[PDB]
Amino acid sequence: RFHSFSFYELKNVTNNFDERPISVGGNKMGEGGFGVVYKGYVNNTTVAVKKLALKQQFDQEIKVMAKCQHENLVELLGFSSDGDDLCLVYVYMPNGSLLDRLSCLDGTPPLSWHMRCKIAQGAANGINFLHENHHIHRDIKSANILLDEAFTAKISDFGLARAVMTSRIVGTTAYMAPEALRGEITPKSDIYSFGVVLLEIITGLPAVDEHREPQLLLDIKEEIEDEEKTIEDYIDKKMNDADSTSVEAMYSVASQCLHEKKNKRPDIKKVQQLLQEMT
Ligand SMILES: CN1C(=O)C[C@H]2CN([C@H]3CC[C@H](Nc4ncnc5[nH]cc(C6CCOCC6)c45)CC3)CC[C@H]21
Repeated sequence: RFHSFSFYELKNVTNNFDERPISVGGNKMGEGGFGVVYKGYVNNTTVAVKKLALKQQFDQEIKVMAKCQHENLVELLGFSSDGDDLCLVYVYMPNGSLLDRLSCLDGTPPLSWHMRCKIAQGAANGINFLHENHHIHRDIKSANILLDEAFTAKISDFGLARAVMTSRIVGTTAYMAPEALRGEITPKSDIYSFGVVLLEIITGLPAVDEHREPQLLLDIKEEIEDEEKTIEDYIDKKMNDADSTSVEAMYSVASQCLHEKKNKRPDIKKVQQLLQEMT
């Protein structure tokens, strides 16, 4: 079960939803398309409060969280629905997202290859649990992979999760599978998106960068296949412990995940198997 918070409780613990960033002495941690994330303090314990700015995504997040409890899934502590505002309270992840850590945001040291392998395994275990419980994430990306006090990967944002076609195409363009951009809902789309995440882990480069050539990361797969370059040329230079064999092993998994034809992609159980064999 989850704790039922009144809107006034979350108003006070976030210092009246202090929209200034943490760095300037505020409570704002960041923002997405569905809401602003604030740092909160409840009984000497730190929390993450997402104020939604939509009701179906609130209900879906609570529904999926109540059904799915796992080491590699972020934990929901509570919620608020009494006001005209909808809030979701989560366990605070001291090491933020995988995207922020790969970009060494706010002076954090680069993640070692060893830590990156454990994160990839953890994230695959998280997706596996969701698929075993007949749930499709629909928005797998490095920004949706959180890191706890031990750098354990925790898949987040189950607002777009589904228990097939759609008229409302949702997700992050740079990570989305071709059929997902076409309106299809399949667990194979989650596999493709995980393949993009694996490329981000190897390269330390975001999936999309408008001031970069090529703009999209999944295009490096084409340069490697056409023998124009190798994965060795793209290995994150911010690592000192990356070995050619295990990097090529993770790239092989990423390449299999990134097959344009959804039926040629491996299932999450096979992805999990190949990532364990890698280490
Ligand atoms: C502008 N920026 C900054 O000032 C710094 C930097 C951080 N930003 C993100 C903001 C949201 C955050 N999320 C969480 N951080 C800690 N503990 C958590 N527990 C549960 C969550 C989520 C919240 C959303 O719903 C799903 C569960 C969470 C991840 C980092 C990225 C951009 C950068």
